[PDB]
Amino acid sequence: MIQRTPKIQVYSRHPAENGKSNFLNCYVSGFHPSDIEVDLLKNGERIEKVEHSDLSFSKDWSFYLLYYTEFTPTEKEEYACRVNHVTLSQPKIVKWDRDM
Repeated sequence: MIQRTPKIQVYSRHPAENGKSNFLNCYVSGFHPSDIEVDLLKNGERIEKVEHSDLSFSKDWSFYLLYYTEFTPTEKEEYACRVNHVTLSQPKIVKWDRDM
């Protein structure tokens, strides 16, 4: 058996073909087992509609998840990603730095 804690990155991207659009991204990388729970948060509340959830693996024991959706952030709002995994005794919350 092997288990590996996910690395978690939270960042925003504008698709170059539609630059007014903005996407909040949680990239959860290098984890095993693949069982996982991932949410985007707005002011601490789960965002129910997340339009993209893309799972892959490299080696049979290394999984990657890109969890992302369109958003419209204001300077006062706080966004984050919350991850639950067997390796994480408490849910891990990684805040969006709004300059990322």
